[PDB]
Amino acid sequence: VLSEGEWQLVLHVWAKVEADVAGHGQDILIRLFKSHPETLEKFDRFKHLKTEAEMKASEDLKKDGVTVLTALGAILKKKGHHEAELKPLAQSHATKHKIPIKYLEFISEAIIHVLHSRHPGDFGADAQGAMNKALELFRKDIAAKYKELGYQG
Ligand code: HEM
Repeated sequence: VLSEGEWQLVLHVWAKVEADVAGHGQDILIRLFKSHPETLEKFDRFKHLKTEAEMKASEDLKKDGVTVLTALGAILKKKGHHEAELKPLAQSHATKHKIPIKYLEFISEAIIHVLHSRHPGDFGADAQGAMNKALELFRKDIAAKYKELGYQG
């Protein structure tokens, strides 16, 4: 459970993300693939791309970054009350995409990196800690749902 003030810090920086969801999503996915190249293997559509410029030119990558951030933003706006939003996400990510929790850690690291790089004045230590807690809660709850579906990832 985050405090109300922590949730407000999370949602304050998230509004900045919403000014350019697609550019933030591109930077986050590219950071994820640069830091953890194995994750790129999960995206059949563009797993063959080799340079940063190719990744920035990929319409599929840009669309997927929007998909991820749109879903995550809706989750964050629930302020922890996100069982109904997590249910379909756990279903697909446990049974079809097979995304282990460690990969959700990797993408959390990429999110924090991009938010700090782009919005340092709105992402100091207390806001970073709030976002860390919110992403940890997301990962904890989706791991529990993973197990309910038989996936130990
Ligand atoms: C904040 C974490 C994430 C969120 C909110 C998120 C959300 C979504 C959503 C809403 C979709 C489309 C609907 C669905 O299939 O459920 C999707 C698809 C997908 N996600 Fe995730 N995702 C996250 C993390 C990841 C990570 C870390 C990976 C891989 C390392 C991944 C791999 C995929 C793949 C492969 C698809 C299907 C792409 C396609 O076939 O078009 N996701 N994600």
